[PDB]
Amino acid sequence: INSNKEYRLINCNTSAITQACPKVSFEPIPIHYCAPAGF
Amino acid sequence: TLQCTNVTNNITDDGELKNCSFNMTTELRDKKQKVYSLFYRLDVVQINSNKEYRLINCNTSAITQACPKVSFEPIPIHYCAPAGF
Amino acid sequence: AEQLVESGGGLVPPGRSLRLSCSASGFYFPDYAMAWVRQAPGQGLQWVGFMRGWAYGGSAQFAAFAVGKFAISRDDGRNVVYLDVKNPTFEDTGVYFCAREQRNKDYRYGQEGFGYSYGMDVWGRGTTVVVSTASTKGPSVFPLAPTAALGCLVKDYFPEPVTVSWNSGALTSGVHTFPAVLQSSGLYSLSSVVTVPSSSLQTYICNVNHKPSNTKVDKRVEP
Amino acid sequence: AEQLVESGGGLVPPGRSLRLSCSASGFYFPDYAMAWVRQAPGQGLQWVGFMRGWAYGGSAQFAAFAVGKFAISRDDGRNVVYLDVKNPTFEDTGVYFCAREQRNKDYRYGQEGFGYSYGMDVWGRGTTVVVSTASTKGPSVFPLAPTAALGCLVKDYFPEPVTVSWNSGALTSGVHTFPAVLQSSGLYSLSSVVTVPSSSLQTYICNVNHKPSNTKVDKRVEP
Amino acid sequence: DIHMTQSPVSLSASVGDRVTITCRASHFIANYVNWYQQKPGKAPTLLIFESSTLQRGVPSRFSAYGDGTEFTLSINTLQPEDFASYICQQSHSPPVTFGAGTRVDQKRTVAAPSVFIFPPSDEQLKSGTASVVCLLNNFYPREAKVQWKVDNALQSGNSQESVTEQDSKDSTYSLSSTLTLSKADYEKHKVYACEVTHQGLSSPVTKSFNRGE
Amino acid sequence: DIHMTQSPVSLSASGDRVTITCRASHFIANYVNWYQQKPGKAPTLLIFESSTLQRGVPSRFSAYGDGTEFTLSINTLQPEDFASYICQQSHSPPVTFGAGTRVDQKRTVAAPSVFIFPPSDEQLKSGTASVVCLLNNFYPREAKVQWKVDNALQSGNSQESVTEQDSKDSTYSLSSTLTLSKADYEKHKVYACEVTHQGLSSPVTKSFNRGE
Ligand SMILES: *[C@@H]1O[C@H](CO)[C@@H](O[C@@H]2O[C@H](CO)[C@@H](O[C@@H]3O[C@H](CO[C@H]4O[C@H](CO)[C@@H](O)[C@H](O)[C@@H]4O)[C@@H](O)[C@H](O[C@H]4O[C@H](CO)[C@@H](O)[C@H](O)[C@@H]4O)[C@@H]3O)[C@H](O)[C@H]2NC(C)=O)[C@H](O)[C@H]1NC(C)=O
Ligand SMILES: *[C@@H]1O[C@H](CO)[C@@H](O[C@@H]2O[C@H](CO)[C@@H](O[C@@H]3O[C@H](CO[C@H]4O[C@H](CO)[C@@H](O)[C@H](O)[C@@H]4O)[C@@H](O)[C@H](O[C@H]4O[C@H](CO)[C@@H](O)[C@H](O)[C@@H]4O)[C@@H]3O)[C@H](O)[C@H]2NC(C)=O)[C@H](O)[C@H]1NC(C)=O
Ligand SMILES: *[C@@H]1O[C@H](CO)[C@@H](O[C@@H]2O[C@H](CO)[C@@H](O[C@@H]3O[C@H](CO[C@H]4O[C@H](CO)[C@@H](O)[C@H](O)[C@@H]4O)[C@@H](O)[C@H](O[C@H]4O[C@H](CO)[C@@H](O)[C@H](O)[C@@H]4O)[C@@H]3O)[C@H](O)[C@H]2NC(C)=O)[C@H](O)[C@H]1NC(C)=O
Ligand SMILES: *[C@@H]1O[C@H](CO)[C@@H](O[C@@H]2O[C@H](CO)[C@@H](O[C@@H]3O[C@H](CO[C@H]4O[C@H](CO)[C@@H](O)[C@H](O)[C@@H]4O)[C@@H](O)[C@H](O[C@H]4O[C@H](CO)[C@@H](O)[C@H](O)[C@@H]4O)[C@@H]3O)[C@H](O)[C@H]2NC(C)=O)[C@H](O)[C@H]1NC(C)=O
Ligand SMILES: *[C@@H]1O[C@H](CO)[C@@H](O[C@@H]2O[C@H](CO)[C@@H](O)[C@H](O)[C@H]2NC(C)=O)[C@H](O)[C@H]1NC(C)=O
Ligand SMILES: *[C@@H]1O[C@H](CO)[C@@H](O[C@@H]2O[C@H](CO)[C@@H](O)[C@H](O)[C@H]2NC(C)=O)[C@H](O)[C@H]1NC(C)=O
Ligand SMILES: *[C@@H]1O[C@H](CO)[C@@H](O)[C@H](O)[C@H]1NC(C)=O
Repeated sequence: INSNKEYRLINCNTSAITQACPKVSFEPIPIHYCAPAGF
Repeated sequence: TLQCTNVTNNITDDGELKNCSFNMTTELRDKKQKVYSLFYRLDVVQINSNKEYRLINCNTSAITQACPKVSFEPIPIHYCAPAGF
Repeated sequence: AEQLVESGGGLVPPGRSLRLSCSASGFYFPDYAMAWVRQAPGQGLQWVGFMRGWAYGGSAQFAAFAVGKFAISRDDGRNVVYLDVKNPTFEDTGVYFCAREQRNKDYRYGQEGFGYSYGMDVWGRGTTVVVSTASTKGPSVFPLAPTAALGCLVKDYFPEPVTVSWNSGALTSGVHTFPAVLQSSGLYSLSSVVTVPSSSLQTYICNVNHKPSNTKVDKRVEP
Repeated sequence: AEQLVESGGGLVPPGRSLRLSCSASGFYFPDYAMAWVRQAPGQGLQWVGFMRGWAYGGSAQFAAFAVGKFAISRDDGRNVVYLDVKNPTFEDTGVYFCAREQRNKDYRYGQEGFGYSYGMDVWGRGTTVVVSTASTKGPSVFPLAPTAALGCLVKDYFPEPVTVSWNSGALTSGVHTFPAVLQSSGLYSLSSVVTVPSSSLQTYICNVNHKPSNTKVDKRVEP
Repeated sequence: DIHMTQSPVSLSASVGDRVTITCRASHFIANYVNWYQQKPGKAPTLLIFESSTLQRGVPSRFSAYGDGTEFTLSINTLQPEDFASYICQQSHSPPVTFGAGTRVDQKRTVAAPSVFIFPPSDEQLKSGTASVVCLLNNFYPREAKVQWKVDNALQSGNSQESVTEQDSKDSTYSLSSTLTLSKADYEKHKVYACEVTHQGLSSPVTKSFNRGE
Repeated sequence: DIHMTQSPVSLSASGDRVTITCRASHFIANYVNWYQQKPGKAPTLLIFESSTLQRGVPSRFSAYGDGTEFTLSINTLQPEDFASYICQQSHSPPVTFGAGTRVDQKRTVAAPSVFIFPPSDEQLKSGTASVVCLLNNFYPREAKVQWKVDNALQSGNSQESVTEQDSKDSTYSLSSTLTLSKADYEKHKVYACEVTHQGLSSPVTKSFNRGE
């Protein structure tokens, strides 16, 4: 953002920020996709 | 708290329009920003040098503004019964 | 363009309170805070008081002598600042400057500190108030009896100016028209001399003209 | 009512540590912070240290000389403040004031700033400590050999006071009983004179009485 | 340290005058000064807390103000009990620093001192102490100087001085500078002079005596 | 109060380099606005905030400082720069100004054309005995005027008017006018104006008498 240079974060004028809670995974899981019956 | 003055353009309201300057912060939590705005007398109230007033809800209840994407139109909606009735 | 017009009076009797007027032009006037700096004649600048902009409160402080003796009041509806001199004293005879405050390149004052750091860019003409019971009058022009020189004391007029011309401007060689000094009465005493060589002491008529009172005294100089 | 009682000793030998006591009355005492101001005799006030109220932490700071040399301790169970003078020096001979702190009209101190701005309303009587190895004694009253005058030097007593009466109060014309000055020993040397006209130099017996040691010296004055 | 130099040092006026006391600083203390009153031999008394505001219980004849550094107390008007010592004291920063004070007497006639000198008695010689007493009485103003001589040696430090307060019957002072000496230099010296300079005196008055005389 | 003692009081140079030092009584780290008032005119800010050039002021000026004792410098002089230059703090209310520096041109030390004048006798008929003491064409500024009325050193009863810096020789001209009355015009005789100047070797005592 415009002594030594000082920069913040690019979202700090656009959007809020969250970090991931570290307990969850990030794996794409092999999931079968099934139809409701009658279809 | 607010720093407000009576407007000066015409006489049809002469009052009621308060050029309210104020301190505020901004995006950069570390930053400030005191601006001025014009408010109708019904949205504010004074508090007891120049007079200073905040907002009537600021000792009673929180305040939200409407997100500007929605409409405000009363819609012609038919009201239907669950069947068996 | 962005100009400041000081007015409010000349000769005032002491005790009789005074109204001034710092008439502005050229810019959006409640952007800027206002201040008053007086100056006694032949003296340094003597700051009186300021007044903040309304966004800074509209607050008006003063100097130490100006506590109680003075009162600032601005009017954004006219873009003018009135100064109230209640109980004027002969100490308060001086030229009264009035100036605005300057925002930065980002068009702002200082956040921390006092707030006002960028000086007073536009200075007004300054109004001159004499706190005395004198009157508007023509001068008592008297010549000066004497390479010698000679002169005419353009004494006891109000107001400024006179215009002295030696033999109606036919004599110019050595004219040192000194600035007018006031008196305890408050009347202008102007000195105007000319180095006339002592072998020639023509008839030198100082042809003064006090056009504020239309007083054109044509005083011949004689030893 | 709201009164402060300073005590803790008179003559103390140097090095032998000292306990003081600022006994309070009249008000709810841990509302107010406490402080100590000493004063050498014939000198200005010499602030020693304060101690905050417990709601402000109960924190106690000091002056620069009082760093290490002194120790404040209050007791709200008795409404008293003890001051600890460890290793007293002869420099520390003086009258010891103790005062409270004053809340505002809203019954509060200052929020920002230091916090304490409303002064010390009630001042105690002040205790007087002499840091010396002297003793409680009757005075060595000696008269003064001479309109002249004469006198009696009420020298070397402890403690205050004596009461000098010239011919048991039968002589009063011109009595200037000077205040008692201490010594390097710490003993009171009081001067008491009377302007006796030199034509009359009766037998003038200064009838002093040091009632703390019951020492009533009746010294006749002779040239 | 932030030091208070309180002006003036002494002051003289009369019953129903206007008194003004200016106390400055070394730094910016914008309004943090408590204005005190200590009558002699008594406790202090706050008069103007926070450099501008009247203490409740203090009468309205007092008025203090300032600028940020150089503060000023004013009194309109004087009362005959107001002849006390008035001390400015900052409340801006620890440590607490006090002012110079102003011991105020009454403006009156400049009175000359009743200057006297005294030999010690010979039983006080038998005590050994040669207390050479230099009496002054009924002088106005405060401006007095006492100079000692022992065989024309300008003595200093060997004297203990005691001065009366402001008088009631004529508002003057009386003084007793007592030259504390011993007997060996009482008899080892002769010329025992007390030179007294005062404003009511036209000259330094040098009262004198000798060994036993 | 925080006082500005601006140094020097006057200055004399000719395309020279000028340097003006203005100190303080406290720590004002960069809060001084540097001013210019030409005589009979308005002020003009030159260096705001003790180091930064005002837009519209030429680059020949340069101010700086330390925290207490600030210093303006000029490289180089221009013939219109002979003005009064005032330092002024922006650190604390109240506003305090500097001493100023009335700058003339360094030149030959010129002696004054010293003259004394009796008032005219119709000005005696006005009663006012305006004893006029003329000086003309002197350099430098260092001039002293001493009055004598029957060898009584008069003070306060005189009104003095001095010309500005000259164009044709950059000297000054002076008129100290001893304002008196007629009763002491005729009640006294010896009417002397003693004038001391640097271009003068001596205090020049021009004199006249009652009517003479
Ligand atoms: C509530 O109070 C606020 C707080 O001030 C007012 O906001 C001001 O609104 C006025 C409306 O006139 C604004 O004034 C205008 O500013 C324009 C912007 O120019 C500025 O910046 C340029 C460079 O970008 C500079 O050169 C210039 O000097 C200014 O600093 C100006 O261009 C306008 O001036 C022009 O027209 C005027 C006459 O109208 C002429 O005198 C000028 O010479 C020039 O030709 C004008 O000055 C002002 O900037 C606003 N200030 C702020 C802080 O926002 C609100 O309007 C007020 N509301 C009400 C109802 O009173
Ligand atoms: C948004 O926030 C900004 C920044 O905080 C505000 O700007 C301040 O506005 C206030 C208005 O009160 C100004 O306050 C005045 O301060 C003066 C003293 O200044 C000294 O101390 C400050 C703080 O240490 C220093 O910055 C400064 O350099 C000086 O050393 C006081 O003297 C004033 O009080 C005077 O008037 C009152 C009555 O009106 C009297 O009772 C007092 O005795 C005294 O005479 C006053 O308190 C302040 O200077 C401004 N600037 C700052 C802090 O930098 C905006 O106003 C605010 N905007 C909003 C709320 O809309
Ligand atoms: C937990 O901590 C809190 C905070 O300190 C304590 O609350 C304080 O409790 C004390 C108890 O004594 C209170 O002191 C009392 O104040 C009463 C209110 O009067 C004040 O205000 C009036 C004006 O409104 C003034 O005129 C007056 O001077 C006081 O400033 C007084 O009325 C009480 O005094 C009466 O009794 C005392 C002796 O009991 C007599 O000497 C008096 O003459 C009078 O008859 C008393 O001074 C104090 O105000 C409380 N402060 C707050 C903020 O609440 C809690 O008590 C404490 N709890 C425990 C268990 O320690
Ligand atoms: C409720 O909140 C208030 C604040 O909102 C608290 O009050 C503060 O308490 C602190 C305790 O640390 C005080 O801090 C002290 O500041 C001194 C510096 O002095 C300058 O600034 C203060 C604050 O403006 C002025 O009042 C003062 O006159 C000066 O201008 C330091 O010097 C002190 O430190 C000293 O001791 C420490 C050790 O304890 C040493 O290390 C230091 O070297 C030094 O000797 C101290 O830090 C502060 O003054 C108070 N007021 C404020 C900020 O307004 C209340 O205590 C709090 N109450 C609660 C929590 O119950
Ligand atoms: C607000 O965020 C926007 C988006 O990052 C920044 O705007 C521009 O971003 C593009 C892409 O990086 C740059 O090329 C431009 O140079 C940015 N504009 C500027 C003026 O730098 C914008 O900078 C952000 N503004 C603030 C104040 O945070
Ligand atoms: C808090 O809000 C209440 C409710 O608006 C205010 O209390 C009263 O409000 C009515 C209607 O506006 C007024 O007529 C009364 O005068 C108010 N009472 C008081 C004591 O003001 C109340 O004022 C608000 N509190 C503050 C601090 O503004
Ligand atoms: C304008 O503000 C003033 C401030 O005193 C207030 O009295 C007044 O009612 C306001 N004007 C109008 C027309 O409401």
